[PDB]
Amino acid sequence: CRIHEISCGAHSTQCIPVSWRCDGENDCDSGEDEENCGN
Amino acid sequence: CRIHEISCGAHSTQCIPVSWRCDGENDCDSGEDEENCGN
Amino acid sequence: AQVSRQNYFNINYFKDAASNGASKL
Amino acid sequence: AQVSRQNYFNINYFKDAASNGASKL
Amino acid sequence: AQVSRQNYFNINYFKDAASNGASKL
Amino acid sequence: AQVSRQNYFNINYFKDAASNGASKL
Amino acid sequence: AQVSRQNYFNINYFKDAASNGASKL
Amino acid sequence: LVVPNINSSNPTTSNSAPALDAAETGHTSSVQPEDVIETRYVQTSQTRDEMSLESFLGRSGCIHESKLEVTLANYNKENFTVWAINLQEMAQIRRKFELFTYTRFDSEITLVPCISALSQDIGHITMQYMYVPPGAPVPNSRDDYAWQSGTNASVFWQHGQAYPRFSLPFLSVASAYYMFYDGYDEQDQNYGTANTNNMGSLCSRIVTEKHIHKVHIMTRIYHKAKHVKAWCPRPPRALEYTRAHRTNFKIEDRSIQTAIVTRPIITTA
Amino acid sequence: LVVPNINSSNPTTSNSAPALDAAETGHTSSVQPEDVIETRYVQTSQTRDEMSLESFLGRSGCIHESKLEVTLANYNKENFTVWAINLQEMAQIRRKFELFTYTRFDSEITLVPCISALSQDIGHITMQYMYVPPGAPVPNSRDDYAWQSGTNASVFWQHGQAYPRFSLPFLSVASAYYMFYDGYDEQDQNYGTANTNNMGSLCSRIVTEKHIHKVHIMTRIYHKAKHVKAWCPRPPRALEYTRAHRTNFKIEDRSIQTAIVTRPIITTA
Amino acid sequence: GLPVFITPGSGQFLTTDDFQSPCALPWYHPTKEISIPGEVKNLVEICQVDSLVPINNTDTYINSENMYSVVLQSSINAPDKIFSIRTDVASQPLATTLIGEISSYFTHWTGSLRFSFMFCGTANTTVKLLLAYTPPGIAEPTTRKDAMLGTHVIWDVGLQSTISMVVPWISASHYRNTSPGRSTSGYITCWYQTRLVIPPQTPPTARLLCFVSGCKDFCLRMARDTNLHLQSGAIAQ
Amino acid sequence: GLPVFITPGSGQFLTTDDFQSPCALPWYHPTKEISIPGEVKNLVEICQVDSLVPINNTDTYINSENMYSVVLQSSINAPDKIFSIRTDVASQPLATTLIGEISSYFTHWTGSLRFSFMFCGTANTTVKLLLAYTPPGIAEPTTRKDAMLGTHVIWDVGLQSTISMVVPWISASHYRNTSPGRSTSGYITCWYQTRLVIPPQTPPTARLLCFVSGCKDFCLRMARDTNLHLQSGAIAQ
Amino acid sequence: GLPVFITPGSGQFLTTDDFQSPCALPWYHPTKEISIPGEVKNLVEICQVDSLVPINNTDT
Amino acid sequence: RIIQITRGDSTITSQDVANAIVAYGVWPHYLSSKDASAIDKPSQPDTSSNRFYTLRSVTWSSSSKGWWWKLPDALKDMGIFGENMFYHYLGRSGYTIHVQCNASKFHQGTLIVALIPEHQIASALHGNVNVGYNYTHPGETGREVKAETRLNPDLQPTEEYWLNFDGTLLGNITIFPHQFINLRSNNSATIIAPYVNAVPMDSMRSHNNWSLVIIPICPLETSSAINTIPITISISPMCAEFSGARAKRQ
Ligand SMILES: CCCCCCCCCCCC(=O)O
Ligand SMILES: CCCCCCCCCCCC(=O)O
Ligand SMILES: [Ca+2]
Ligand SMILES: [Ca+2]
Repeated sequence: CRIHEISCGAHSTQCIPVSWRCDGENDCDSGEDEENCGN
Repeated sequence: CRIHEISCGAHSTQCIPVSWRCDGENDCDSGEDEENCGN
Repeated sequence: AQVSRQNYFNINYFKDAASNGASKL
Repeated sequence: AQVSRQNYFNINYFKDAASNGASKL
Repeated sequence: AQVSRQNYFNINYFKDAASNGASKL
Repeated sequence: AQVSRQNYFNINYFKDAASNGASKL
Repeated sequence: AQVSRQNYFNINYFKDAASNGASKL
Repeated sequence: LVVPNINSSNPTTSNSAPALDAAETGHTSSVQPEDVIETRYVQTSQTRDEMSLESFLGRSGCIHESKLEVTLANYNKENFTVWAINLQEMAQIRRKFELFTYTRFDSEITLVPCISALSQDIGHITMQYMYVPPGAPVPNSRDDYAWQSGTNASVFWQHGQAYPRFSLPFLSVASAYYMFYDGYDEQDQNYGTANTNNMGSLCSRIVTEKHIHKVHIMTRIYHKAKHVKAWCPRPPRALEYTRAHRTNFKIEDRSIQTAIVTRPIITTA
Repeated sequence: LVVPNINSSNPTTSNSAPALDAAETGHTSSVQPEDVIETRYVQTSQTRDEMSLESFLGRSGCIHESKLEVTLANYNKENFTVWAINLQEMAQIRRKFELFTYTRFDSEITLVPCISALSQDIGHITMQYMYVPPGAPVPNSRDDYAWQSGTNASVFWQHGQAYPRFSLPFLSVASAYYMFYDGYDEQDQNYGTANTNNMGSLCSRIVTEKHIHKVHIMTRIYHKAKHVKAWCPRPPRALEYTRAHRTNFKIEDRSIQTAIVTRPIITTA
Repeated sequence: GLPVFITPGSGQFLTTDDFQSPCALPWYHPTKEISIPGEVKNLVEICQVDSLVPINNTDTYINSENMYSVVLQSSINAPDKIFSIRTDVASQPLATTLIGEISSYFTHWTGSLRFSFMFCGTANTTVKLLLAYTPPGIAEPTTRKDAMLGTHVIWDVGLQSTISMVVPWISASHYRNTSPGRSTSGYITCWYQTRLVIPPQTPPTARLLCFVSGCKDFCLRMARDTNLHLQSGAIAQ
Repeated sequence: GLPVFITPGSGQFLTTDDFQSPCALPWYHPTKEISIPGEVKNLVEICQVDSLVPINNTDTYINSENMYSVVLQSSINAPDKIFSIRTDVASQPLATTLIGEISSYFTHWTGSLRFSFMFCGTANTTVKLLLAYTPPGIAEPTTRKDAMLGTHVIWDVGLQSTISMVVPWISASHYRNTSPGRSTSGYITCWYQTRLVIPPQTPPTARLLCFVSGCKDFCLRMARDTNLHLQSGAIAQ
Repeated sequence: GLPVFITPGSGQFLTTDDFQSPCALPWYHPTKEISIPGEVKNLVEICQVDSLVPINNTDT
Repeated sequence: RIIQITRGDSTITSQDVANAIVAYGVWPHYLSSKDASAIDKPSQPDTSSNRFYTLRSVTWSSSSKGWWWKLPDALKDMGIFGENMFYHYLGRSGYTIHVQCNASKFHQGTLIVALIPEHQIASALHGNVNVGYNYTHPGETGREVKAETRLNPDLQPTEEYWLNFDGTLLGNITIFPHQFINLRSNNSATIIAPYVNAVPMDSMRSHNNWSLVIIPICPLETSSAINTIPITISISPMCAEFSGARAKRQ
């Protein structure tokens, strides 16, 4: 669950690719994939 | 049987890609592909 | 067999009730 | 039914007015 | 030739016994 | 309509002159 | 035209000798 | 199927009043244009063909969206779905049929697969859909024997194959499907259409053996009704649907909202 | 194919007792509703069409899953499979046919290829399936001459081609297939259906010449029976199947497990 | 193989198509149909039924029966307007009614409408109203005169509580849109011809209901999705 | 090329379809069929056969014949229940029987059932039982009275060992589900009408078997996969 | 399945073709046609009409 | 303008009415030899059941909002019809419903009497909640529109009359068999209904084919001393049939 691409914003469960990283849609269950963005 | 991707958890026979590395399913005959994981 | 509407042919190619097209009125 | 032009067959396979091919004259 | 069930056409397009569809009763 | 050569069927499915297959002799 | 074997239809769609299916006996 | 025409009328001045009646009866006062206005003579063309039941429910709509997420690792232990069959899950449709108390008909089911790619390539995907009737064994692993389907009806779809489709005869053990149902269980429980409309379940499972690409399969389900009949019309629905097989409508901290618009005053619309 | 109707009956009080009989005979006491209860008169519609043999075994099911693993290196020396033909390998199906002693029928075989990708791309795959009758030469290398198939029947499948399928006439050198067989060899050995049901073998082999992608081909095999007849029904199976062409059931350190559920007491079910 | 030719449109999936399709349940035998009273064959059967009109749709009454009736005063001595509404079947407030809702399922309509009124005051209470329909092409009528110059009916309450009147179909084209824009099909104003009147010891007010239905005339066409009902976010199973 | 048009559903593979398909063995000539006694044309032929009911399914007897018979006592002087079972053909313990197992291959059923009983005690042993069927919609009967108020049969053992009785098909709908849920098709309780009785010098107990079969009535539909048999992990070749 | 054979040209889209095609509005009933004076059946009808010629086409 | 109905040993009359309406236009009748499934001789109690049973009057006031009873049930205690109902599993019947309610030339109000097939109410709560058997089987009493909290109340049907208790709008209620009682005109309604349901016969206990509903669409106003009149309901089954006879259930 790495390979430098796919990676959930969570310590466990599965993994979500880089395309949904701070995009506005919530993908990983924890909701951390969208936490502390806005740069 | 390398090319930085495919590689059996065995000294001989064929080779199994990286996708079945400590995944829960046993792919290489030796069973070493699933030996000493849980990090 | 072929008919008139609101001519054309149409036989049911299928061996079963349901497979048929829409009903008439 | 089949006709002459400027022979050949042609029945309308569709149950509706519009689906038909081009008109005649 | 076409029949009634539980009408429709059906001829066997194949030259052999087995190729035919399901039997009747 | 179907004929003999050097039997078989063949109607022109198209509404136009040119679309037809090869001529006869 | 359709026949019996070891019924079914079969006309030759092709304008030539060779194109035909297998012979009879 | 035609509509009558409108006949020319003339200035009556009779002792009989057809306009005047009494709705208390429960009948719809049968008065026609002519009776109330020196009218013309018209040869109406209009046709009610379209308004036939067969033309109404005669259109295919969606009833379910089954999303399946493929998971490399434990392949054979997941990557499969299940579904309680029913129309109750998709407003559009549901609202219509829920326009009559009872209905009878055959169905045309049509599938629509969509493979959302997650790796750079998709490879070769192949799905399977099995219809498991109530009583039949439900699958429990992408590799359960049930998928052998020695008798259940399954349909296979692979990538690049046109949408599959099939027809279904009127199921049920009754004369018609229950759209509503003021009754209970043999154990006085479960008030609702749920009490009956048990058609079994629909399952899928990716067939392609263990592989390399993570992907998402989204198969939508469409349904058209054929050869129809329906009884006892009911008033149409008015509020968003909340749950299957139940009429309930009150929602978590939100007003009861209809579709009736409001106005300032009634002497101006 | 219809079912008789139920006639109205009346309060008998006769000297003859049709209810009373004797099962020792081996006959199924022919008593009907009417004879035992002032009954109504019903015009039954019910039909047994579906319960016909042709409707039963008339459904396609799976009988075999042939997994082939491609191996770059020694290409022409492997990458091919073999298979002892028979229905004995897949419960679902087997259980059914094993419902009669003898059966006769033609078969509709249907294939289902699945290419599990192992490299980033698949390229262009092309399989071949040859039917090798008992006596014919078996292949021994992805490049054996046998695959020329000057007479055997082979069917080719390439990627993106719809599932292949073909029909098969009732084989065997008898009047019907043996579902069971209390007999032996000419060398008093091999007690079992294995003694006869030798239909030959089914082989495949990837055709596409030496290439670049490691991949897995998984071809499942489905079979529907047509034009059927069957004799001497037998009681159905009760325990998991263990081995082909044998009835055996005892399994390695595990109880004899049926399907009969147990209860606490018989005066409450 | 019979030489064939593929066609533009092939293999597509059309929600409204109509084709044959193998069956998944060969030899199944539908349960025999039976005697179910009150059948239905054509939606029009419904539109021909009187449904009540939510005349009083002010933020005030909005979610109670009171929205369905109107109030008449014994203290109004003069040509006063009482209420009015647009005609266009799928308009407000008609849209929520039987006929309405259904019309809302199509695009084009045509026919005459049947408006009925029922007076609910006391048995000794009497009045004389004036239901009027003013043909589109102008503006809502402000005075009685201005109103009655069109199609109308002087209804006198007496014994029979009801009275139905009709809104002739009077359009330019043969059909009209279910969902109008800025366009209209006229309005139905209602006025005091005389005055509500009562004896001594009686409620000075009376209720007035209103129903609507289509005539032998009426008819729809062009199947489309209703707008009077939505689904925002999934439904629980 | 004859202009054609592709259809929604094309190229799919349906396990239940029914189409023609070229043959791989052209000119093959099936071996001539012959005279095989006892043929079969329709599954119903079977359901019409009496199979034994595993009445006694207690963890005790569970894997021996003794599960197939019941025991009657010469020491019970009173209206005592003996045994009972649900009716629903595919229920317990019926499911394991001929008819049962097969019913388990479909989804819907309908018809009357034929229950037969055979007494096995001594030739001088005599009794009088009471087989009874209590229509669903209630609960298993606890007393004899409560039971016999339904369809029943006072069977007296004498010479003919057997006695068949019937469970009329008495449902709301025309068909019922093979696999029930919490629902039922009634129960068959069985009681002591009189009392088992014997002379001096005889076994104080007697066996009672039970068979079941369908009537001319009976019938199934909706092909589905049996649930009374599985396959966990491959089979050896 | 009736044995068929695909044809060179199949599945193409020709702007001038002429084929049948399912309808998206089953059971629709066109508005009845009526008496519209001055109809047209063939373009030639027009060419037979005198139109004025821009003889004097100088930049002026 | 008058009327006289007879059933069993009972007879209703009404000096002033709106000529009775027949449910979906199909007079009641017994079960066709061609439809039935029940394969046993049905019992037809006749005059001892197909009679007129009168309920328990409820009171209408300047503030009542509605009421409703479900059918069968409501009758579950009314003699033989009642008994039979429980002694058997299956039952079938159609009835005649006469709703009476006199007043005076010096009142005003209007009730909507509607008979509804398969009336599935909705509980008045959010989330997975259903309705409790006990609450949809009141009995000859009925269920009134009371606004003031209940018990183990999450199994309670809503109290939103104006939505017909189900997500539809009163005002389209007319789509069902119904009459109107408008004090200034009539003084009684009458509905005759056949057996409607998708099967020959059903269980009298576990299901109510119908459901009577009464809603004051028009405030009961008056200046007289009596400002509260009662509303009574009388019902009579027709062509009663029972099957699968066994013990009486509780
Ligand atoms: C295999 C595809 C499943 C489609 C099943 C259609 C059945 C509709 C029956 C209506 C039951 C209900 O009220 O929800
Ligand atoms: C080429 C495809 C092979 C399919 C062969 C079907 C033959 C079935 C004969 C039954 C023998 C047995 O008892 O297992
Ligand atoms: Ca995201
Ligand atoms: Ca592994």
